[PDB]
Parts: sequence; structure tokens; C-alpha cells
Amino acid sequence: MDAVIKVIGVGGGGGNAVEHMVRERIEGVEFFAVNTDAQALRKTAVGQTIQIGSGITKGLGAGANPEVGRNAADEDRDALRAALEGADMVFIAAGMGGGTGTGAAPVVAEVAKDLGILTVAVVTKPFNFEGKKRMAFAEQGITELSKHVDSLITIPNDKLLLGRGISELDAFGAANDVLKGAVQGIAELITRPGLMNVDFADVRTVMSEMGYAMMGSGVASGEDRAEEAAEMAISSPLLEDIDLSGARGVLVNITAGFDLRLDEFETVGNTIRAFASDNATVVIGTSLDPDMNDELRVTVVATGIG
Ligand SMILES: Nc1nc2c(ncn2[C@@H]2O[C@H](COP(=O)(O)OP(=O)(O)OP(=O)(O)O)[C@@H](O)[C@H]2O)c(=O)[nH]1
Repeated sequence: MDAVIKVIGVGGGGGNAVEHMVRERIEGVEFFAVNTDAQALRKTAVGQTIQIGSGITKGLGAGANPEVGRNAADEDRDALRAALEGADMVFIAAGMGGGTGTGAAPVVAEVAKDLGILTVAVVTKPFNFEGKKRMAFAEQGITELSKHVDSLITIPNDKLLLGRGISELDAFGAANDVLKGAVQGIAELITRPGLMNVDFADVRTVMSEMGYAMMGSGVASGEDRAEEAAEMAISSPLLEDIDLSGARGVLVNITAGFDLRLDEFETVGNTIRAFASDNATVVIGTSLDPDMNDELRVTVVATGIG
């Protein structure tokens, strides 16, 4: 009777983000890597892999065009459907701007949508330094992805992060952490509830067919940890341009250890409701992380923003 939650990394960037999720852990989800790149699929620690297309490139540099990723996913739509069938929720992670993520992520999303599965995408846009062509590919793919998902969180790499000692691996680590934070913050309300369990219908109510979304998070310890974590999440760099009262939905995850108090649940809810609209749907849940002592995290997902 447990929830079935699948997290799909599409292409190299998305596969890299999901590999980070595997290393850092998200409780109770199943991880998949979808890629045209057969070598990436051999190397990945992600437990389930799905090859799309033949895995043989028919032209030098051809794999950078989103049409190749789209055509590859379309050729293997049966394998995508068979992997997704039976899920209660699917997350799609991609770095937009390449050929595979950009082109194949909207195909994966539509397969999930057509199966009736609540589908949330968490994707990045390329750094400005990657050039206008990749940015144009990324934005065109986000237009297409937005037609096939219930909620879309778009993280511009330019907003997150460059200087000495910061490698390319380090630069994408920041994006990986945000993508993980969004997937973890939503999924773990279902897979590892604390004293106030959210009901999945409430997750569906604030995420199904909602459109654009954005996440912020905060963490605090001490006597006032609950209000402080919530205030930090609302003031997070990703929510700075977003008024929470313009969000048709708000989903909130309070994560902490065994001591999470009902009065802390009430405090967080009071804080979030102070910022949210009365003409919206608000959902506050908790997750239990037995390894957390003192610390309390609040993750806020504003949905239906525009
Ligand atoms: N999080 C993360 N993002 C990456 C990584 N590498 C590249 N990106 C970003 O994701 C975008 C797409 O890059 P890739 O994923 O490698 O391209 P892809 O979708 O596999 O498609 P192709 O390589 O063209 O076949 C890039 O333009 C970068 O902005 C990575 O290792 N981790």
C-alpha cells in the first residue's frame, strides 16, 4: 500500500543530478536514468537505466540537437511507459539546453501524464556563458515541457552561482543540491511522514495541473527553530522575486527528528499563512528524519505562480 514515487534523470545533466540524489539519499523513492548515451548508462550508480534510441550517433555533434533526444524518446515510448506504469508520482530532472534532456524530458513527462500520474519537473537553464544557442534550446524545451507536466520548477544556473577552486563539477553541484532539495522536500512528505502526515490528495491538490512553481528552504536550531526555518525559506534567494500570496498553492515540508512538536507545526503554519493568500490552497506536512538532532528544516514550494 506504500506510495510508488519514481525520480527520472534525463540526459547527462539530469543523470548527474539524480546520481547526487542517490548519493545523498531520498527516502522511499525509485531512481531511473534515461539517456541516449549508452556509456553514461553503463557508468551510472542509478539502479535502473533506460536506453532511448539506438545509442549509435549518426553524425558528429548531432546529439546536441533536441530533435535527436525527442526522436530517441519517441522510438522507445513503450519502454518509458512500462517503467512509469503504476507510479503515484513521477519527478523529472533535466539540465535543459543539450540534446537529450531538452528533447526527451517532455516525452517522458507526457508518457507519465497520459498514464494519469502526478508529474513534477525540476529542471535547470544553462549558464549564460554556455552561449545563446543552448539558452534558446533550453527555453524552447521548457515551453514544450510545460505542456506535459503538472508543476514545473525552473532553476536558472545564473541565479544560483564563479571563481578559483570552483570546478565545473562544483558549479553544477549547486544546481544538484537545489534539484535534490525540491524532489526530497515534496516526496518525503509521502514516504517518511512525521507526526502530522500530509494526505497525498492534498499534495495532488496543490501540484496537479498547477503550472509554474518555485522552492525555497531554510534550516535552524535553537528555541525558535520553527519560525526561523520558515522565515529563512520564505526569504531564500529563489523566492525573493515571488510573493507567496500570488501562488494558487503552497506545499510545506517541515523535516526534523523525533522531537518535532505540535506547537512547532502550528508555528510554521502560522508563518506560512501570514505570507500566503486566503484565495489559495495551503498544505503543511512533516517528515521524520531520525538522524536530525536539534535542527529543523522548512521547505516551501509555491505552486500555480504566474
Ligand atoms: N546538474 C548538472 N547539469 C549539467 C551537467 N552537465 C551539464 N549540465 C547542464 O545541463 C545542460 C545539458 O547538458 P547535458 O545534459 O550534458 O546535455 P544532454 O541533455 O545529455 O544532451 P546531449 O549531451 O547534447 O546529448 C548543460 O547545458 C548544462 O547547463 C552536470 O553534470 N550536472
